Amino acid sequence: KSHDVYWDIEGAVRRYVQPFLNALGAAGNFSVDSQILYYAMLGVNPRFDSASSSYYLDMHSLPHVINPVESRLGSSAASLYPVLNFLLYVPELAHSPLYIQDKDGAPVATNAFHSPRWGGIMVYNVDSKTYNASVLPVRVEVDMVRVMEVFLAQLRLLFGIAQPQLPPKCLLSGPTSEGLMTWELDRLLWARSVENLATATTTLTSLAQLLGKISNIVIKDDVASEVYKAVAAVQKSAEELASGHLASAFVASQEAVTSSELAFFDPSLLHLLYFPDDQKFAIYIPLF
Amino acid sequence: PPRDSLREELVITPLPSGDVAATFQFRTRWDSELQREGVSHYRLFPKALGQLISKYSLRELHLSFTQGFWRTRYWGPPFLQAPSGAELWVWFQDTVTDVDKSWKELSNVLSGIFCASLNFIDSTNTVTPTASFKPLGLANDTDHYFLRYAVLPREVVCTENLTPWKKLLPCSSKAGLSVLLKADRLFHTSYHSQAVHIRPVCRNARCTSISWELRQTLSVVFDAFITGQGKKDWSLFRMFSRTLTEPCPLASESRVYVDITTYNQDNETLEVHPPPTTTYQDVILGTRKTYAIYDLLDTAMINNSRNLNIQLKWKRPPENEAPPVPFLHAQRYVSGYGLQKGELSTLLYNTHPYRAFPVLLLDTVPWYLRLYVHTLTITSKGKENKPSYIHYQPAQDRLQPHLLEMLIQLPANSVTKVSIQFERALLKWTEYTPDPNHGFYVSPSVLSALVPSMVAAKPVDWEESPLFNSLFPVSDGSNYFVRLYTEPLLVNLP
Amino acid sequence: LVAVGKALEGMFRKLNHLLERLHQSFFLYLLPGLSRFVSIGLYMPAVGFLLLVLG
Amino acid sequence: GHTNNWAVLVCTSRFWFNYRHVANTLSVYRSVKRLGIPDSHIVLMLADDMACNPRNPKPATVFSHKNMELNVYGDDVEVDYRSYEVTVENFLRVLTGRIPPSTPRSKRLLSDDRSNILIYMTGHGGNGFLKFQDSEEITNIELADAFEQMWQKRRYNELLFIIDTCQGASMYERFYSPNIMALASSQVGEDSLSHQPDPAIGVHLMDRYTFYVLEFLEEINPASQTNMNDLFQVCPKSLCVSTPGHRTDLFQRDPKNVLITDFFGSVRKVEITTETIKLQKLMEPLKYAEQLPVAQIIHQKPKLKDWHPPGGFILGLWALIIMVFFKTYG
Amino acid sequence: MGSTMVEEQFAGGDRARAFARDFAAHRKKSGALPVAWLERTMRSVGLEVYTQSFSRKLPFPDETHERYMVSGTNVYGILRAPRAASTESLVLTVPCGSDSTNSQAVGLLLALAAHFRGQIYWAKDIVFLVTEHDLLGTEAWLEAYHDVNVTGMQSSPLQGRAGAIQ
Amino acid sequence: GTTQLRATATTLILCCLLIILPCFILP
Ligand SMILES: *NCCOP(=O)(O)OC[C@H]1O[C@H](O[C@@H]2[C@@H](OC[C@H]3O[C@H](O[C@H]4[C@H](O)[C@@H](N)[C@@H](O[C@@H]5[C@@H](O)[C@H](O)[C@@H](O)[C@@H](OC(=O)CCCCCCCCCCCCCCC)[C@H]5OP(=O)(O)OC[C@@H](COCCCCCCCCCCCCCCCCCC)OC(=O)CCC/C=C\C/C=C\C/C=C\C/C=C\CCCCC)O[C@@H]4CO)[C@@H](OP(=O)(O)OCCN)[C@@H](O)[C@@H]3O)O[C@H](COP(=O)(O)OCCN)[C@@H](O)[C@@H]2O)[C@@H](O)[C@@H](O)[C@@H]1O
Ligand SMILES: C[C@@H]1CC[C@@]2(OC1)O[C@H]1[C@@H](O)[C@H]3[C@@H]4CC[C@H]5C[C@@H](O[C@@H]6O[C@H](CO)[C@H](O[C@@H]7O[C@H](CO)[C@@H](O)[C@H](O[C@@H]8OC[C@@H](O)[C@H](O)[C@H]8O)[C@H]7O[C@@H]7O[C@H](CO)[C@H](O)[C@H](O[C@@H]8O[C@H](CO)[C@@H](O)[C@H](O)[C@H]8O)[C@H]7O)[C@H](O)[C@H]6O)[C@H](O)C[C@]5(C)[C@H]4CC[C@]3(C)[C@H]1[C@@H]2C
Ligand SMILES: CCCCCCCC/C=C\CCCCCCCC(=O)O[C@H](COC(=O)CCCCCCCCCCCCCCC)COP(=O)([O-])OCC[N+](C)(C)C
Ligand SMILES: CCCCCCCC/C=C\CCCCCCCC(=O)O[C@H](COC(=O)CCCCCCCCCCCCCCC)COP(=O)(O)OCCN
Ligand SMILES: CC(C)CCC[C@@H](C)[C@H]1CC[C@H]2[C@@H]3CC=C4C[C@@H](OC(=O)CCC(=O)O)CC[C@]4(C)[C@H]3CC[C@]12C
Ligand SMILES: *[C@@H]1O[C@H](CO)[C@@H](O[C@@H]2O[C@H](CO)[C@@H](O)[C@H](O)[C@H]2NC(C)=O)[C@H](O)[C@H]1NC(C)=O
Ligand SMILES: *[C@@H]1O[C@H](CO)[C@@H](O)[C@H](O)[C@H]1NC(C)=O
Ligand SMILES: *[C@@H]1O[C@H](CO)[C@@H](O)[C@H](O)[C@H]1NC(C)=O
Ligand SMILES: [Ca+2]
Ligand SMILES: [Mg+2]
Repeated sequence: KSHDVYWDIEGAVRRYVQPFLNALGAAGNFSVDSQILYYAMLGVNPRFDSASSSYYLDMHSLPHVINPVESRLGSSAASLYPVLNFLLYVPELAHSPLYIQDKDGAPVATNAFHSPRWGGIMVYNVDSKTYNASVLPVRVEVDMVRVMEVFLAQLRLLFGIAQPQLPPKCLLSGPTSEGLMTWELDRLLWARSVENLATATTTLTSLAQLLGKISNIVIKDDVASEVYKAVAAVQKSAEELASGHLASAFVASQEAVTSSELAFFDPSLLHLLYFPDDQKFAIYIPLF
Repeated sequence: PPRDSLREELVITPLPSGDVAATFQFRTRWDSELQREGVSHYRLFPKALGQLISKYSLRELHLSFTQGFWRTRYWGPPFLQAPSGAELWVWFQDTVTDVDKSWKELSNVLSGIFCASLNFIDSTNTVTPTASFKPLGLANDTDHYFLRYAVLPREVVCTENLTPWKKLLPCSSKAGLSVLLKADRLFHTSYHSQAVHIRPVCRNARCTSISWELRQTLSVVFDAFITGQGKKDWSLFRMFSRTLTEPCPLASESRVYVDITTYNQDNETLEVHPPPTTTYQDVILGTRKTYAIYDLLDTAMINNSRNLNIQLKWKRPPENEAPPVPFLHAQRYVSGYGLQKGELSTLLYNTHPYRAFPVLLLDTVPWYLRLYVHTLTITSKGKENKPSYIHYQPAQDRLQPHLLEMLIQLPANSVTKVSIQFERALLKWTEYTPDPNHGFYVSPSVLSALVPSMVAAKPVDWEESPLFNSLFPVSDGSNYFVRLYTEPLLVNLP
Repeated sequence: LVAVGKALEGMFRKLNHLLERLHQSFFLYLLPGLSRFVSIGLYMPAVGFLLLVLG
Repeated sequence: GHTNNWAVLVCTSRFWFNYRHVANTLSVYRSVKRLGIPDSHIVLMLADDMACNPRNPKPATVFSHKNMELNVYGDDVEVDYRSYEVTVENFLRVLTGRIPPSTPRSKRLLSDDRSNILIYMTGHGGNGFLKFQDSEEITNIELADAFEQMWQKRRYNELLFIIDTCQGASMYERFYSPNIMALASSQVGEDSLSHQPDPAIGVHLMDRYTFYVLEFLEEINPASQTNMNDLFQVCPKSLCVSTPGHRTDLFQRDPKNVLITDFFGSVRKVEITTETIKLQKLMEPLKYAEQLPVAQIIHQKPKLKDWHPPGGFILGLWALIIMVFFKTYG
Repeated sequence: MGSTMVEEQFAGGDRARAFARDFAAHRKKSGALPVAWLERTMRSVGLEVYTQSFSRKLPFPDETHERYMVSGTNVYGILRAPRAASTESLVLTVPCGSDSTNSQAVGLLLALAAHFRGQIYWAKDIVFLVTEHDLLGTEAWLEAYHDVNVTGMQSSPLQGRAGAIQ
Repeated sequence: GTTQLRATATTLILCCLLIILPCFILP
């Protein structure tokens, strides 16, 4: 009713998000989409101060912000890949000057926060120059560069890439256009390959132990083929990591993880419910 | 210039039996190429439903969750009718290859979206109509190889299904007519249907371009004895436990239509306590109907200083003033007794005094009710009737249901009986439902017809007409299309 | 008449509480009283003993 | 040391008179939703619908108290599995991850290694089995094996198996995987008993064990530091006629040091971001389809001709017959 | 049925008596089962009233019931269960015969129908059937309802059914 | 409470095995 928010999300994605994810695409495939959620309310009511005439979200109240909005966000039932939600919150006219405070109680410069493995939320306050007019709703054309800087920094922090730790008496180069330096991508790929190989090894060991312990698990030819592919891929990935080829090692580890997960989580493994062993005499005695 | 717009409306029609029926519609039209991958920025149009069109090659998607059965004879023709339980019929694009695989994937995704057990849609439920369920939007060609229709008659609809449905609207029950959707009041009804319709429509009057429309509808019928309890006075507050306060800011049109036509009185109208913004008359469902419009976007009607509570005075009309029975209605039942054999008999009533019109009967019977097509008899006025077009596919045990489509010509002022014999089948002890003595539901039959109209209807503009008048394409001025669904049938197996 | 109507209303409400056809209890029985019954497995010997004479 | 919480709430009763179990599951669902667990991390499985059951005197409402005080079935309930898809096989697939590939993300338990998982199961049980919809049973051995598979795949950090049924202690007699602590409403020889008979609604609203679990959880806030011992002491023999039981040998941590919030709630970790990335006219119109094209419908199917056997077939049959006739008659 | 309980709220004991007096007077006036009055009163109480006309010729005159050829009409109204499709049914029938009896039964049936009509907790349709010629009307109605011609009774086709009777 | 499906070993297996073995084989 009081805000008419228009954002050039298409141009922002084309100019910043897509080049960033093209740089970051060595770790996998990325899907980008946007939505405008009307009447989406933060759970906690901001606290008011009579002095600064602005409303605040205390640090202890931050964890409860992202739970109510997730219901409106949904479930994304189309795909099962991990989802990273980056919300841009425009405060209502009731608490228009909304500011997030840190532990020390000072306002956050970026006015945003991020949650591990979930995403980030940025509070977008609107300038009073737009409010100078008494007519409502006022047109809000958000600034995409300022929002996207925070969102891409949060993406980097979420994906494990942190601030480079300079050795003593060292000078690091300026940021690139994409925002990611290539050697950081190499570290991320090393970590991804190692984690994928460890996950595949654990999955295969658990599958073998499950087969040993439980004797009513059905192993189909497809499951056997996937297990063989996973074992071959794990051995190849270990060999290439020993050799030094990170791209081939990463591809082999990805294939190993995919094959091991397909083999272990096949619905065909669970075929029939348990038949009691203390009731088979009623099945075999009467005729045989 | 935004490329999408939202129109919402609520039509309140008093029924001939003294009940009051209210139908919500929230139409969102988008001028985007959702059929091709790349549309990733959603406003108004829900993202949850937008990505389906591109992910699975879709042309038209129709989903309905319904409680109760529309009593056509006593309630009059409906704007929109749906079978009991879940109903999902979809139209895949010609570019698709594995229609059944996309059907299964889409059914599971829709189950996840709407919190309904739509994963039970299998080959045993799915049918491919040959002449029924034509596309409801713009269609270059009609190849039924790309059509799938499934119905789950035992599916229930509750708040668990209404909340995802309400969360797909832009206002999301915070403003507009969506605030009237109270779960307690909506299910305290004789009829309740939640529908989601996706189809392509003309972008402009020239209709040279494709625009995508989403129509979310909710139809309820309030009983005169349960809700009224002898009050004999209707109101928005008395119906929804809530009064309208503000229109949806996103909507470019939010109006309330109240039917005020008196069929017996000489040009008189029903009484509405607040004066309507305007009065609109047009040929809806074959009869000249007068509507009172409450434009919620007008400050002179509703604003921040007052709420809107539309009060309508309606009681069951006397026998003399009762409207004539609709020209087409049907009932379905099971003939015989025991647990060995029976008959699925359908009665098709043509009440028109002198006009005979064709009808299209669609029957889908599960595999355990083995049908004998040589026993199919269609007797109208006591003599054999030969259907113009008959298509029958036999069921395969645990793999296919029976499908039987007929194009029957109903003679004027007659009742046509369509009966086919079946033998109940004994299943394995693990193939029964947890309640095996309750019975098995036979899916409701679908009746498509072009019912003649009392007066001729002028060509209508879908962008300048009420949303209840643009549900079905109109081809002839003197005929309108109705899709009746009969009652579900409960049969017991040995 | 109010008491009779209350009994009928209670009977019909409890019947409405049924979620499936009546398959429990028994269908073949003899009633030596309003609240007593004899099932088929307990009165069948009466006929069987008489048929043993014929056999 | 956990950072993730999941909850699977299962009602295994499929008839109207079993209103207690649906009310129990919905009450636990509301408790864990207040305590901060997202609905996307809750796999709520209800065997039957009671809110919109046609026999419900108050439609679209499930009530927890005798005088219609609290409606657990509100307006933000997410029922993932309902009606006939709540079965033993489906529950085992949800637990062990061996779910059909087309199952949406809503109906999956995507729990990691660091995840504490709460399993609430109410229904009709017996000596070592819990009946699912009065047609199938999940034995203690089957549940133990499923939890063992979950442990070997390392998909739960710690598991809290709450069961509200007759002879509820018999279900966890065969548990052998570590980091599992189980709660029962009754011992192996006792029976779970109902609570709050409501004539107006017409059924029994809730069970004593779950009612008092809710009552104990109504005093629980995110700041609450209540240990699992106080949960073990809820509903003594004075109130619950059956005596509740538990096992904690499999759990590797002392229950006095385990907070109830660790299983019944999740608070999100929030980090203030202080970093920036420093960016720089078709002539032919379109037409709607005709809804009932009778003329096209009649002629789309080719003319029906009466079936007759092939001339080649009848000729071959007669040739064989006459060949045999001559081979017999000379 | 054993794990549930019901709180009866039937208070229409005077409506039943008034209906009984009206039905008795109209039956006396008509000389048979009053069809018009029954169909008007069922509409008034809110049922979905129907009428079936049956006929039969007995093999020989029946001295006890004083009938040779029997012609009658069955009046029944269906209480369509809200919140459910017409799939199940419960029948409350009054066997009415030419004996100046069961008027109180008819009145109580109509009062029960009036009480039941305003409720929402019905999962099954309720059929309030007022037969004619004692069990002959019941047999004709059942044969027509199930579409089985077991005894050779003649009857008009049924126009309204309430699903599978339970 | 309820009853799981359990075989009636004493009632039926013994009867239907002693109807075969002593009737035909052993004596
Ligand atoms: N909260 C808490 C809760 O509670 P609680 O606490 O827990 O508690 C409660 C609970 O409870 C419950 O409980 C449970 C339940 O249950 C329920 C259920 O239900 C159901 O079930 C049911 C059913 O239905 C029914 N049916 C029944 O059935 C039965 C069964 O089951 C059983 O098992 C049994 O009984 C059966 O039977 C049997 O088995 C039999 C067999 C054995 C024996 C055999 C024999 C041997 C041999 C013989 C002899 C030898 C030979 C030689 C000689 C010489 C069954 O029964 P029935 O069916 O009824 O029937 C029987 C039969 C039939 O019949 C027969 C007869 C025949 C005819 C005739 C014959 C022929 C004759 C010939 C002629 C003569 C000749 C002449 C010559 C001479 C000349 C001069 C010389 O059957 C059979 O099989 C039989 C057999 C056959 C055999 C053989 C053949 C014949 C003959 C031979 C002989 C002789 C001849 C020759 C010669 C002679 C002479 C010569 C000189 C030398 O059962 C039940 C009941 O019980 C179900 O469910 P439903 O619903 O259905 O479904 C569900 C799912 N879906 C189940 O499951 C359930 O469980 O409850 C109860 C109660 O109920 P009631 O209702 O009340 O009751 C009813 C009754 N009816 C209880 O009990 C229980 O426990 C629980 O569970 C819960 O629920 C609750 O909760
Ligand atoms: C002589 C010539 C030759 C031919 C012939 O004649 C001519 O020979 C004759 C002769 O040969 C006949 C046979 C003789 C032997 C007969 C055996 C008989 O079975 C026994 O029948 C008994 C009858 O009193 C008991 O069964 C009870 O039967 C009642 C009805 O009559 C039920 O009402 C009750 O069950 C009810 O269940 C619900 C509870 O709430 C109630 O309180 C309880 O009353 C049953 O009893 C139940 O029977 C069950 C078995 O079916 C369980 O045993 C159960 O026990 C419960 O078990 C629980 C754990 O599982 C426990 O927790 C609980 O406390 C217990 O109560 C037990 O209550 C008993 O029981 C059961 O065995 C069977 O019916 C018929 C039978 C074959 C006969 C058939 C006909 C014949 C061939 C005749 C035939 C013509
Ligand atoms: C109609 C005429 C047609 C004729 C056609 C004939 C064709 C068929 C003829 C013969 C088929 C033989 C079937 C039975 C053989 C062994 C079955 C068995 O005991 O399974 C035990 C059950 O445990 C128990 O409960 C045992 C209690 C009683 C055992 C009965 C003894 C019968 C042995 C002799 C019978 C006769 C054999 C030789 C006879 C000299 C243990 O087995 P299991 O591991 O639990 O089961 C898992 C199955 N896999 C995974 C192992 C595969
Ligand atoms: C001489 C020429 C022919 C003579 C006889 C011909 C005609 C005989 C035909 C029918 C007579 C057989 C009677 C049927 C027996 C029915 C009993 C029965 O079904 O009981 C049921 C249970 O039965 C059983 O458990 C097993 C029954 C085995 C029956 C075996 C004996 C039957 C016939 C034997 C001989 C009959 C007479 C012979 C004399 C010549 C139901 O039990 P319940 O009481 O409801 O439950 C209580 C707790 N369980
Ligand atoms: C011409 C005449 C001689 C016919 C001979 C009669 C027999 C056929 C009868 C006489 C005694 C009967 C038996 C009496 C007792 C029992 C126990 C009964 O088992 C139970 O107690 C029920 C168990 C259950 O319900 O699971 C099963 C039938 C049986 C074997 C009966 C089978 C039929 C028998 C052998
Ligand atoms: C049941 O069958 C009987 C006999 O087959 C039918 O009786 C005939 O009814 C017609 C009118 O429909 C009369 O013209 C005949 O004279 C009757 N014949 C006899 C022998 O009675 C009866 O109509 C059938 N009932 C139904 C409902 O179909
Ligand atoms: C990313 O997408 C491309 C094109 O759809 C596909 O070829 C590629 O395999 C995908 N990457 C992975 C890791 O699946
Ligand atoms: C609109 O607001 C004005 C100012 O409060 C009020 O006077 C007027 O009555 C309102 N409109 C209607 C239709 O009441
Ligand atoms: Ca969920
Ligand atoms: Mg039963």
